Amino acid sequence: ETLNGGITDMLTELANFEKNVSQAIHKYNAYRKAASVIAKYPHKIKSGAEAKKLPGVGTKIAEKIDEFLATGKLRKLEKIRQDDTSSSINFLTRVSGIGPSAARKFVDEGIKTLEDLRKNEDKLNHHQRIGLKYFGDFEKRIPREEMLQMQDIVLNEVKKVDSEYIATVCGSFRRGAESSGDMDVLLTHPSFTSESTKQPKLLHQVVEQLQKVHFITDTLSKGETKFMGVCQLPSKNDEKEYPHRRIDIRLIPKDQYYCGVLYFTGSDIFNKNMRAHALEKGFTINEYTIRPLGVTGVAGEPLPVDSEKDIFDYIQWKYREPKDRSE
DNA sequence: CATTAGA
DNA sequence: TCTAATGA
Ligand SMILES: [Mn+2]
Ligand SMILES: [Mn+2]
Ligand code: NA
Ligand code: NA
Repeated sequence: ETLNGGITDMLTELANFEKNVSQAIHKYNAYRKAASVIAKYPHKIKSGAEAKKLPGVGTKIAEKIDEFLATGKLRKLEKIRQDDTSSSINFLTRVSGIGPSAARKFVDEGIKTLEDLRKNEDKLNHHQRIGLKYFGDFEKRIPREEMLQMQDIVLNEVKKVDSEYIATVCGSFRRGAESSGDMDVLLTHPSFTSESTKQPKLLHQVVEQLQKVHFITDTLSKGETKFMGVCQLPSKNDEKEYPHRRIDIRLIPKDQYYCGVLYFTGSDIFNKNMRAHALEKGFTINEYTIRPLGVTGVAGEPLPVDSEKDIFDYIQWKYREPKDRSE
């Protein structure tokens, strides 16, 4: 956590680089189990060899470790860090919709800068166009103060359309968060569950309304169950307009709402921990259900959930408020 | 790990 | 159809 820190750190620098600038999934995969491993190690690693003893760590990485130990640096990281090509690939990648592969390609063509990307808006798909469009607005955190107004709105229109819709703004906002990166609304309806062969309109009506009133101003992708876009708060009485924000809305078979909600509410760790616990408790938990366990090794048979509680109750735990699902 | 865009 | 990019 702090003992092997630089180690795992330089290791991640490395991995990350293989995978993005290079297309070496393998080495990239190497650097990672290793970092995964040197991370678990309970002692200060003093040299390659000591590390080396570890599974995943070979001679190549061990060699990195010595130089890194002997000098608080590494040439390859120093070389990479300098590499404009590589820098470039790193940066483009930030644009929403630009992945490594495309990052690679643009570079090839010679588009390294934001402005490059601009003179070439033609070569970008819609997603990336939008990503290019709100580049600044997307990199900003979402002050809670705003999350509240946004949530306020989404809720209202939702209710305005069907009275029967249930919405929940999940995420860190759900958990207290002073700010968030985007907004995740999970939604469901009574007339939509595991069986009852869809009703795409469910998602659609809603998107439509939010759009109607000008909440959503752009579409990243809209399927029949996962809508992904951009919203904005009505930029009041001038002088101050609101930054463009990412928003995701996803339909959920009401019969799996709570699990889902439970899940996306997080945090990553409270989750795992809870998950690890349901296990002992003779259970199973994933983003949609909770199945009681069985001795033959495994079992199925989805228990009925009516609220975050049922789940809690199942694994016989203390209801933990969102605020405290921190870990 | 599953969902959408695109080509 | 597959391959990319988001997500969480
Ligand atoms: Mn989120
Ligand atoms: Mn999101
Ligand atoms: Na080894
Ligand atoms: Na990106």
